[PDB]
Amino acid sequence: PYVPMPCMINDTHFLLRGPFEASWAIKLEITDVTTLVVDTDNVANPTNISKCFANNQDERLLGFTMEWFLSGLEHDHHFTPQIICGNVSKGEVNAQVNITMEDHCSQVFLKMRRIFGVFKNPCTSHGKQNVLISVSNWTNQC
Ligand SMILES: *[C@@H]1O[C@H](CO)[C@@H](O[C@@H]2O[C@H](CO)[C@@H](O)[C@H](O)[C@H]2NC(C)=O)[C@H](O)[C@H]1NC(C)=O
Ligand SMILES: *[C@@H]1O[C@H](CO)[C@@H](O[C@@H]2O[C@H](CO)[C@@H](O)[C@H](O)[C@H]2NC(C)=O)[C@H](O)[C@H]1NC(C)=O
Ligand SMILES: [Sm+3]
Ligand SMILES: [Sm+3]
Ligand SMILES: [Sm+3]
Repeated sequence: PYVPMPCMINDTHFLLRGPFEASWAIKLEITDVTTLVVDTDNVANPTNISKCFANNQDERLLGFTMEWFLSGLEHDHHFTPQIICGNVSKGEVNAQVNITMEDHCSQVFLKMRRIFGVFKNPCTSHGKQNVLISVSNWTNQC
């Protein structure tokens, strides 16, 4: 009752409400579109992941909600999908994670299945596919 609240809009779209009935939620979209590109300072990793969400001081529990979400997968050095931080100042998502690799994808699905419940396995999809991560308002969608 005081922990992050998972919400599954549909197979592609997921929300994770912040603790204590937070007005915000970490949004996750599974998509085959890439909106971000590698730069010197924009690339992060699951241990670096907390760094991508530096925009807002108002909602400080965002970084915790992420370490909670990674489920200790930053400690699995075989879990190494490409993560690219986004420049929110220029209207782009906080991070895109390339989950095209099959073992990363099955390892991401297994974590999201226990969290969000059963939904369609995106690893059956072919070719490029990403998880896009950004912040949104919570509107009691679930
Ligand atoms: C899951 O729900 C989202 C919205 O909650 C749908 O997003 C729409 O996606 C279509 C493209 O397929 C766009 O044309 C719409 O503008 C989007 N609407 C919104 C509100 O984002 C998404 O389509 C749904 N998933 C599926 C498979 O239909
Ligand atoms: C977290 O990411 C930063 C950049 O986003 C990494 O910084 C550089 O990473 C490259 C290769 O990843 C190294 O060759 C540089 O020496 C790093 N520079 C600095 C100042 O760190 C950073 O290493 C990552 N954190 C890690 C790997 O613990
Ligand atoms: Sm803010
Ligand atoms: Sm907060
Ligand atoms: Sm090893």
